[PDB]
Amino acid sequence: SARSLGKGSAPPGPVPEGSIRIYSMRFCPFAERTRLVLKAKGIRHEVININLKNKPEWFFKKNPFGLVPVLENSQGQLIYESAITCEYLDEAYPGKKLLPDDPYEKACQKMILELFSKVPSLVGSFIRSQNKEDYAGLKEEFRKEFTKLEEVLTNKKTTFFGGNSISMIDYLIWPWFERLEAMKLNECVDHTPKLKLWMAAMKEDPTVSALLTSEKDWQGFLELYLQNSPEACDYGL
Amino acid sequence: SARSLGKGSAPPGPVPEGSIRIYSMRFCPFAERTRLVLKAKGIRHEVININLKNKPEWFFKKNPFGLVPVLENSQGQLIYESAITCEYLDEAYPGKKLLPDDPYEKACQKMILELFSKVPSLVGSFIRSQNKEDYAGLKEEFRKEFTKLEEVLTNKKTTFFGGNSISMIDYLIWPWFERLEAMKLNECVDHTPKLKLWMAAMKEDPTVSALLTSEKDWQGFLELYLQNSPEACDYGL
Ligand SMILES: *CC(=O)Nc1ccc(Cl)c(S(=O)(=O)N(C)C)c1
Ligand SMILES: *CC(=O)Nc1ccc(Cl)c(S(=O)(=O)N(C)C)c1
Repeated sequence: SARSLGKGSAPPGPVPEGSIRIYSMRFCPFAERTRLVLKAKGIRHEVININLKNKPEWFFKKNPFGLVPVLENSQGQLIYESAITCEYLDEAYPGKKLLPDDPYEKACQKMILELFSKVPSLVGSFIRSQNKEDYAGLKEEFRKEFTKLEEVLTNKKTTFFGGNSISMIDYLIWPWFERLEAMKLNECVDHTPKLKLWMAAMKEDPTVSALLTSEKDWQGFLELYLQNSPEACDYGL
Repeated sequence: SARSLGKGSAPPGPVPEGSIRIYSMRFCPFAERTRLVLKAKGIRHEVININLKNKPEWFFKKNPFGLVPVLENSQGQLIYESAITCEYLDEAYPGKKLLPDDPYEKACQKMILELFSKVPSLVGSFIRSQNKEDYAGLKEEFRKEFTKLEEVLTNKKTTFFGGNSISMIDYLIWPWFERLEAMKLNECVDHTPKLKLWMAAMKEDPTVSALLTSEKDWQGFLELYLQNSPEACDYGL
C-alpha cells in the first residue's frame, strides 16, 4: 500500500474532509521535512508515494516541477516546495507553533536555512563520484559550510538553531545530517563541536527518532538510485 | 551624502530609535525590493549605500555574505536576504499588509517567487555577453521562464500575481521587469499578453513610479559595471 505510484497508475481522486494529502517518497530528504512537521503537529494525513524514476503523467498536474513533497487539501489547493509546505502546515493547523511568532526570530530561522543552502548539492556531489581523490576536497567543502552553522550555535549560546527547545529550522536541516553516518562523512563535523552535540540531541527527539530511516535502508536505496532503478523508491518492501 | 561607502570608510555607528537602517546600492534590483516595501509601508528609515566593487571591511560584520540589502534596527538586530528583509518589514511594521493573512495565499506568493527564480541569472547571462549569436538562444530561455508567470495570471484570472490589487509578490519580481526595456528585451514578453499588461499596470503604481530609475541611468551604471569601475555604484552624482 505504501508502494510508489508510477507510469500507468490512475489519479488519486479527491482528498477527504478532515485530512490533508502528502505526495512523498520514503527516501526523499526534502519530503522528510514535511513528514517531520505533519508528525510533530499531529496532523491527520494520507501519504501517496511517487516513483521518482518512473513518474505518473497526472503528477505534473499536482506540481509543474514534478517533485515531492506536494500537499493537497479537501478544497483541492496544491502547495509545493518543501520549505513552503512546512510553513503552510504551521500556519493552517493548530497546536505548538514550530515557527516563532517574533518577526526577527522568524527571519533568523530563514537566514540559518540560507546558510545551509549549499549542503544538499554537496551531498549530491559526494554520492555521484568517479574517484577517491575528489573525496578529501569535497570533505573540506563540507567543513567550510558546516563552520557557517557552528558560528550560529556559538553566537546564540543555545542547543538548537531556534532556541533551547526544537523548532522548524532544526527539522528543515536535519534530513541531511541524518544521512552523514550512512555516507561515512562523520569526520566533516570534527571541527564543529556544538554542531556535533546538536546531532546527538536531535537523534533523541521523539519526532526525529520515529521517522529515522536505517543506515542499511539508505545504503540499499542509494545503491539502486546510482543504478537508476525504478525499484529504488520501493526498497525495503 | 547618498554616495556609496567603500574601503577606508568608518563604521556607521548605532541606528537611532524610531528608525530602521537599510544598507543598499541604488542600482541593485535585489535591494530595490526592500526599498519598494519601505516606501509602500511608509516606514521611517535611513539609507547607506555600499560600493559593491570596493566594499568596506565593516560591511562583512553586517552580513557574512557581504551583499545588499541588509536591515539594522535600534536594538542592533541584523536581517539580510532581500525576500527575508521584505517579509520582516511587513510583519514588524503596521499599516496595509503586503503579504496576505491566508496561509494558502501566502504560500502561493512564495510559489510564484520560485517560478521566477531563474530570471535574475538569465538577466546576468544576457548582460555578460561576448557574441550576438547567444542573444536569440537566451531570448528563448527568457520566453520559457516568462511563460511560467503567464500561466499563473491566466489561471488566477486577476491583474496582479496576488489579486486584483498590488501585493508583496509584485514588488519582489518587478525590479527585473523594470530593466527589460533598457536592455532591449521587450520582445521576450510578445507571447505572454497578460504578463505584458501586468508591466504597464505596475508602471502606474505610485510606489513603483516613485522609485523607478531611468533607461540611461541603468545603461550608464551597467557600462561602468561591465568595466568593473568603483564609480559604477555612484553613477549619476
Ligand atoms: C526527493 C529527492 O530529491 N530525493 C533525493 C534522493 C537522493 C539524494 Cl542523494 C538526494 S540529495 O538531496 O542528496 N540530492 C538532491 C542529490 C535527494
Ligand atoms: C545588488 C546586485 O546584485 N546588483 C546587480 C547589479 C547588476 C545586475 Cl545585472 C544584477 S542581476 O540581478 O542582473 N545579476 C545578479 C547579474 C544585480
